[PDB]
Amino acid sequence: MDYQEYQQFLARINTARDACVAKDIDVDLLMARHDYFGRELCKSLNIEYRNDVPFIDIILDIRPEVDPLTIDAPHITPDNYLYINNVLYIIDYKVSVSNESSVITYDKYYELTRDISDRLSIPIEIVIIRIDPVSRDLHINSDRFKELYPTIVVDINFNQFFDLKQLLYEKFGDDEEFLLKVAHGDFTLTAPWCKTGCPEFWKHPIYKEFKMSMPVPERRLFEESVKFNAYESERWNTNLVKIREYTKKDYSEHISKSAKNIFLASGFYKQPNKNEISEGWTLMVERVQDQREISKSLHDQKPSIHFIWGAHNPGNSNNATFKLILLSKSLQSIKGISTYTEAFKSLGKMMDIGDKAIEYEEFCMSLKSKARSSWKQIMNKKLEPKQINNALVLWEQQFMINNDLIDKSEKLKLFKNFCGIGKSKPKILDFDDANMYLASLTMMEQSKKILSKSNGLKPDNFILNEFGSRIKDANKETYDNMHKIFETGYWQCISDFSTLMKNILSVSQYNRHNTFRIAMCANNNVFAIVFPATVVYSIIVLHKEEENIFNPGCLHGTFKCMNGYISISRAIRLDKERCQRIVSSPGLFLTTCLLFKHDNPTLVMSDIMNFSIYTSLSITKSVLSLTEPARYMIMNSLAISSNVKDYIAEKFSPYTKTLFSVYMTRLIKNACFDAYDQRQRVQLRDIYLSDYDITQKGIKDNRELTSIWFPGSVTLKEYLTQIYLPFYFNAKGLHEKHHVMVDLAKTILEIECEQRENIKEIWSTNCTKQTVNLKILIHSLCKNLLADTSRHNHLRNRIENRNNFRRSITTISTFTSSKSCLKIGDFRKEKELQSVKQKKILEVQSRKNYEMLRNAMPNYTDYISTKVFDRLYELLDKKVLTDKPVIEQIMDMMIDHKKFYFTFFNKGQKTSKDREIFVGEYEAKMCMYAVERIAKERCKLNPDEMISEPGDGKLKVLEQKSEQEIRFLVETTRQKNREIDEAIELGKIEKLSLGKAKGLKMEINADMSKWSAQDVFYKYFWLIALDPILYPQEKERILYFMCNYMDKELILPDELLFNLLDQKVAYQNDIIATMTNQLNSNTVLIKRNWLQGNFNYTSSYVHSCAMSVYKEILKEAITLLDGSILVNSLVHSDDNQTSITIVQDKMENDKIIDFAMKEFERACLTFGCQANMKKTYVTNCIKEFVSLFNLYGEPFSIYGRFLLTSVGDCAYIGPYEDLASRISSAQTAIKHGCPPSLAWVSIAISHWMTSLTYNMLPGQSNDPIDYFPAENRKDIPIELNGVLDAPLSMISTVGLESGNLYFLIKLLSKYTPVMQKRESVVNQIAEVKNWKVEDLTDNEIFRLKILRYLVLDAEMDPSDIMGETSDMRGRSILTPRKFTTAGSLRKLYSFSKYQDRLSSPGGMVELFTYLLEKPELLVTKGEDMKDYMESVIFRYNSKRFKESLSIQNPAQLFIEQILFSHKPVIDFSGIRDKYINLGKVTFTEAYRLLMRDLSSLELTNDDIQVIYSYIILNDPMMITIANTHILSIYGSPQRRMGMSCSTMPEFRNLKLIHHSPALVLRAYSKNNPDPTEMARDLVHLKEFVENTNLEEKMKVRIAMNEAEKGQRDIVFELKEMTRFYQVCYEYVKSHKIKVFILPAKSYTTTDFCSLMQGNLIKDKEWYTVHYLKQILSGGHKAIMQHNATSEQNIAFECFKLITHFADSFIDSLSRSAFLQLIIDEFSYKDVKVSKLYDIIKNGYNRTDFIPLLFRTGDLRQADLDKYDAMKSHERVTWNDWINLTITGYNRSITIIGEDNKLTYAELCLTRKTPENITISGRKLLGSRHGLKFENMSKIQNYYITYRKKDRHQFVYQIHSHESITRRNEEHMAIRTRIYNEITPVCVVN
Amino acid sequence: FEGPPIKTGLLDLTELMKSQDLLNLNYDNIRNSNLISFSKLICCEGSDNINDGLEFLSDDPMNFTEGEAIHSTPIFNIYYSKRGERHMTYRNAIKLLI
RNA sequence: AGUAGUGUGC
RNA sequence: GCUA
RNA sequence: AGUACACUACU
RNA sequence: AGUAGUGUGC
RNA sequence: GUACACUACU
Ligand SMILES: [Mg+2]
Ligand SMILES: [Zn+2]
Repeated sequence: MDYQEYQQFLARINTARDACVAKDIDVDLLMARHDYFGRELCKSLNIEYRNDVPFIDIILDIRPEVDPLTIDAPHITPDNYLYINNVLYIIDYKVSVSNESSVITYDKYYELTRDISDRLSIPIEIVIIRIDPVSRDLHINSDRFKELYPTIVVDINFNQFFDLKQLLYEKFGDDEEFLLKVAHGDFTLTAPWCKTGCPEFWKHPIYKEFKMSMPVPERRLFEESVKFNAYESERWNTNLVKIREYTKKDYSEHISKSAKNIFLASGFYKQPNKNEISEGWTLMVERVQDQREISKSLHDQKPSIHFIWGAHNPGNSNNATFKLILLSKSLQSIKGISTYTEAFKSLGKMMDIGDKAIEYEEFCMSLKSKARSSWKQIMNKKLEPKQINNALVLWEQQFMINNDLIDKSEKLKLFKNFCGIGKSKPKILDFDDANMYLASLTMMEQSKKILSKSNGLKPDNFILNEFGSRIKDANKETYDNMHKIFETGYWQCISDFSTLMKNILSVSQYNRHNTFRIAMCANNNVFAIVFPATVVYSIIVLHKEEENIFNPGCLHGTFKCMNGYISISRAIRLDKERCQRIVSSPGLFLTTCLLFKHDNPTLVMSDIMNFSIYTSLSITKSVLSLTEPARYMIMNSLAISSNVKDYIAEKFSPYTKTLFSVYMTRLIKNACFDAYDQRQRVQLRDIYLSDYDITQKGIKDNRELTSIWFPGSVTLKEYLTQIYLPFYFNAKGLHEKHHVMVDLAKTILEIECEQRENIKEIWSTNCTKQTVNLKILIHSLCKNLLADTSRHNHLRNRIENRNNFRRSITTISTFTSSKSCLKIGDFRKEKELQSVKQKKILEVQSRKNYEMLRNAMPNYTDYISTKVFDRLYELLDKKVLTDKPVIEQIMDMMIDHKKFYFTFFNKGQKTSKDREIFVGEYEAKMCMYAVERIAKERCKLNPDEMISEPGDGKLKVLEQKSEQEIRFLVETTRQKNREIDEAIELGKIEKLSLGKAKGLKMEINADMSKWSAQDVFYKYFWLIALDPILYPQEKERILYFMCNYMDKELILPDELLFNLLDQKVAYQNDIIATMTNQLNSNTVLIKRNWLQGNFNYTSSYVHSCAMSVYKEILKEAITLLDGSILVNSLVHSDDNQTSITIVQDKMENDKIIDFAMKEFERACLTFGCQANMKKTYVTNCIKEFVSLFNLYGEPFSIYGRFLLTSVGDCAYIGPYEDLASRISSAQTAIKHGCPPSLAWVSIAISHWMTSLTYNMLPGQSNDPIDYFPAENRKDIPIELNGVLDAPLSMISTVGLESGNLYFLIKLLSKYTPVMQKRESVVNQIAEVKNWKVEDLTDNEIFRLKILRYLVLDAEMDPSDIMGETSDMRGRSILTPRKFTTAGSLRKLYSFSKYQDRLSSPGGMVELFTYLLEKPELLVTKGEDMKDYMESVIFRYNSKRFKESLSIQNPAQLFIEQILFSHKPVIDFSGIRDKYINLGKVTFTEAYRLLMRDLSSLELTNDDIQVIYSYIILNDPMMITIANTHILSIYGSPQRRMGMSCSTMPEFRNLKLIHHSPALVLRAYSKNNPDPTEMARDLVHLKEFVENTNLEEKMKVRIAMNEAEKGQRDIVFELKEMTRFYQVCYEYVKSHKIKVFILPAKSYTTTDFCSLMQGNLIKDKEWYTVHYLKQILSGGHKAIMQHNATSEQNIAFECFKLITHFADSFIDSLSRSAFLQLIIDEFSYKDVKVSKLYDIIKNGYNRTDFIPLLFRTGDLRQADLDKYDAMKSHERVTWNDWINLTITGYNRSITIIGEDNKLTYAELCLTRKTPENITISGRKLLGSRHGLKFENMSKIQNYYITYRKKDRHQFVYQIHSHESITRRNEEHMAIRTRIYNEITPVCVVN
Repeated sequence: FEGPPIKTGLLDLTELMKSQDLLNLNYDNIRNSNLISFSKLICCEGSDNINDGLEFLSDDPMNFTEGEAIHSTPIFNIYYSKRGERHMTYRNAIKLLI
């Protein structure tokens, strides 16, 4: 914003001392923002930027022969005008955020121009162009003005104004007068939410306890503060001010004592060192030995990996039948007599087919042909085992257990003692034993010995062959490392284990109780017997030489057989969801290895693979106990101040059952010591400042730190990666409900039993445990409530309208969800029915209790679990709730509901300790919704609270804080040490430098101990009662709710108490039977502990108050030392990040660190919080907020978790949707600073896992490359199971449309004419008419016919204007149809009403016709209870919702999508219906029938013009992405020295609809706007519906299904109405938070696209990407763009570069000849520079190029006069010793007088308005002014004044006499500000 | 810029436009620059001194940088630009390079 | 045998 | 759990 | 009374 | 389960 | 709007 003028506003802000002049600065800032937008918009329109031209000038410019004696136009002035086509366009610019100003100025201009409209016989269009400054959105009022300008190219940034607004506000924050100045209106409240209070509250026993806890005057203050009505009193703050001035004495004395503690502190804080880590380790090993059963024997180990492995034998056939024969003949031939060897010979004999291979393959192929013929399963035909030689073969690789071939003793021994069918402390291995660790080390060395050898295979697989070009040109080293992984035996081992476990899961689905099955892999030696969730298996390895087997502690015994050896592992039993993670393990292995190895030559790949083969295949708790405490141990050992001794001695509990657990425990132990030793090896990168932004910040990339998990050196970002990445190795849901439910119940009841006995008092003064300092709490709440509700006056309006208090309950998406909720009632019959049915199922299953829990327990509170929407349906149907405004119903349930119940269940997270989760009843949800939204919208106002920041923008808030702290530290050390460092310029200077001011930067990364359990809930009473935006009756009801909420009961779950009454032994100290009185009741009264996450915002607000008190203590403590301080404190729910920056001189830094940490502990304890000193660490550099780092201003995040979720679960719908969600896993990684090559590795692994699920890997039976004209899967579209080929920046930006988009861009780059190739995408799509189609490749013809007939419609046309976009198009084609049953659904109330409606006599058609006559509630919510109830009933007709209600696991979905791959599951008729005008069909014959049909269709130029018009020319984002890919120019490579965070701007800059989409569709279901005008929005929607003919296509579809059916169908009509209103809903769509980590900051849109292309091309560096031409369009989302942009931008860049090159590098004496020789003779960006000079001369901003227009002879007076108006400065004269002449632009004063008395003063202006007079008086009286006007005069009318300001300061501006009196009255308010008159002097003519 | 050559004594200023190591605005990054990067510019056809050929360059002082330490506990340096002495021109940087 | 556990479960 |  | 199916590979 | 998001499918 | 997945704080 013209940096000189930026600096003059900035120096105008720093000099501000008055609260009266910052109002002038705010007005100047807003008008500077306004005319900046005016200049930029008139620039992008190529219209002349006029200012302050009245109507008379417009009339004489349009009609230059009439005089103003004819007419008096009104004296209102537009921003600009424009006259074209005999139409006047009155234009007015707005930089508002809402349209509220625009509608009133539209009414004003339109009303005052209708008189002059029909007098001059010209129409007067009123145009208003409003831009939103937070998200740049144009809203042009005139739909005729947009016909003049189809493309509008504004790309400007209003953040250089937001910075000044926020820094000016935080400078003058605590002042109240200036807050009254920047008030919008007045402090206004709404109507009351309830008409009466709750007198039962004052007699409540919790209130009696609360009141008798406090002393008497605080009782009286609370008593009168609940009853304070802010609307009745004169000022609203007269309660808060009263209680603040009461408690100010105790508050100030506490802050001063805590500030005087700076001198009592010694510099001995809790440092880490090797001694304290060793002592913590000793206390840890004693605690662990007393808790666990420590074992010393090596054969008590558990399997580290549940798999043994041997290499492949090339000398044998890899045929399935031959491997079956080899396995049987090698099991029969076991030499020796072991324990189980006879059972092994018997199982080798049971699978002996002898040599009848042909009969076996014939029988099994006949069975598989019978199975694959149906879509369902084959029913009512039993399978008979066929007698094949010596095997009762039941199916392929399924053999009966023959009782004639095994002995009953051996069969019993095998199934009892080996398989475990039918078969007091936890036993772990000694991790501190020497022999145990030595055996662990030999296990790791032996595995490294076997698995590091080469395979002897080709490294060709899916990942390498299909993505190695992308991975390789992103980084050659990533390609080499991935190749080296694929060559070794690690990759073959984990590939064989994934393939073998996939076969085990595919095999054990249809296994029977008397059959065993055989699973094979691609290795012809490794087999697996699946014995009769809980898959039981045993791995069998045939190996030639003994001791040549990979044995990770799983082998049962190696045996001698014929032709070598045979090894059999022990029997492993795993869950389906653990085998699920085993299948996806090559992705985890490859990701982990390439991520650890990345850009580090000091590491050995075999070490990384040796560690990662065990971490990627660990599915037990033994590594979960190590990966999460490793963060706290290594970071607390690394930090400046920590209690790592306390964390090890109290919290680190290693659970080492395996040898890799012991190895990794020794790695953690060594890394703690090494992490202490190396904290001095953290250095800072040299910071480049610019006075505007920080480039090249952060931490230096030196490899001096020692690596953790494997030997080598490492750098700090990679070191933090090695610390924080292994926690994401843990699986989720490894917990068993039977143990974590008792663990959660135990920890809750132990805390409550502690608090019932030991925690008696509530308030304290000396920071005791779980007590609150009362006076400090009250005063801090008064201060923060005053500040927060004095910022914004309409806060109650914001609470009501952002949270829908005045609207119905059926419109709030947390009251209508499908999450679980509790309900209390007499539910006995249903539980008895489900109990007897589940026992009947159990006894029927075993042929081939709730009542014992109820009768034993007298005080049983009965309950049942229900979804939320069903409970809302029930409460609306039983008339408990109404469709009244919701907040009145909430205020009534705050009285009508007394007993609160809560049950709990496990989270099932990857943490070693699982976390509790509380399910409460629906009324509790209502009440806590009210309380929590009231707290939320005040936490939105406070800048220190960070839940209110929407997701992941906290990573940018961290960067803003760190940058302002670096700038503070630099400026403060340069200011304080200024004179010393000037006196520097040798024994005399050192001791001079020892006395200077030294800096200190301190960062507290704090967590809080038991944030919700050990929290004083009584402070929230003072939060509610002091709140001035509430009424007394509302406060009374909310407090009565919280009094009842402290009497809440905790229902223990029924399964928990099933497993406690079947316990059969009295537990030793049963806290559960203690708290429940020997299990006679399931409820426990919980009082203090407020569950979890029920009060996030309230607790966050009180925590922010605590940090404000801490901030004030530190400010007073440092101002005791005469030094500067800046304290920032980001406050989430309990995660805290306090950053303290101090520049002082007096004491050492250690004393300050000790003081600051002592005072942090104390300030947390004064508010009932407690800092988790075990997990709170202090650093210099590293910030760590909620899993977000900030290293030294450079943002940092572990992108490895987003990479490692690229094999995660999905919906398992089809091969496309799975791939879609897995690519979304990689895009988020790219957002968090992932390098491009690892992003392509993640995308490759995503395609690999997706093709693994559907047997589409290259060679497998659903592989589509042999069915389509394509040479690889990159040449098959994504919808037809091809792989994603697009640039990585394109994938990150648009996402999954980038396949189609990049294919169309390649066709443009291949077939456009040569003269149109370096042009825009619109100018090239216009050249599709010159394409010939006979030379298109068969691949290209195929992929266009995909886009023409299966993506678009057949009735579309190349001359349409408003077709659909990619967003209004479902993308799937080949989705498998699964035949499933719905579920049970007996527990639901609305489902029973649904089943009563199906059996109703002709009742369902009333539901359908009510849905159809009111169609808008098929895409949105209903406004009343009737619409909601009919929508809830109708949502059971969809199957997918009903299968969503019944719970399912992704493992069974995975196995079903594997096994149902050769079934006919593709309904091909639904695909055939797509184009031109049987049963189900497999994948391969779907491919065949589709390619058969597409050969019959035709493709012409008109069809390709349809394809380009409907994929690209609709959407402005697709236009600008295609233009970025075509027109890009890459630049200079450089490293990523300083990274920064930047949000993604929206590429659709222009909006048409200004109401919410639900409101527009509700107003389109009628023809009535129901609200402001809406005449434009409905006609835009009607133009869209008519011009793409959605209504006629829908009528054609319902008519043709009427002709096909014959009877009047309604369900198909509602599917058509649903699709219709979906397309309309995505058309209107009136954003997101996508912050990226980019090498520089992107302010505009084109800068964001430059940084996205420049970042995502190489791993090692980033490029500077500028563009050939304008890469943007003119909005209009579903509308064609056939107009390109004029190339004015190219002219601007050209002559800016030429002038600055010519005066920077060329000699000065010859620069004009250089300019002439450039202009006449060169060209910039393929355009002749003489033409760009003609563009500049013919433009309307020649004033930008005044030095260029001189020295060439094209410059005249109109340019200088135009230019002068823009940058206006001040001109003084006459410093003779009596008349001054202060001239400005149309502004001049003349002042006549002596030293004493002034005679008269003449101002001269262009217009005479009382705004402009004071503006001109302010600006003209701010320069060099002789004197200080030192006299007075009695005064009656404008005069010049002055106020006094302390230490020789005054302000000089013209006031009215009336305004002199008014401002003297207002500054004569009874206050603290010492009063200064504006004593007025000489008259102003 | 795609423009015919611009010979000035012994330099092609078109090659100066197309240069990438010599268009920096720092005095130190041109003074400490390479001869390979300067050999792009040379096109003489018969001069007799480098000082007579380098007359077609700037004589204005460049905006170089000067980094100072910050004297903090996480110690670092803060670099910034700054107009140099009358001698810190562009011709002097090219002559020192040569 | 395996999984889980200083709560007996599968 | 589903089918005759 | 039944309760139906994947890999089959350069190894 | 509450929260704060982001992305996929209808 | 519904369903699913992921991260984060509880
Ligand atoms: Mg933290
Ligand atoms: Zn020469």
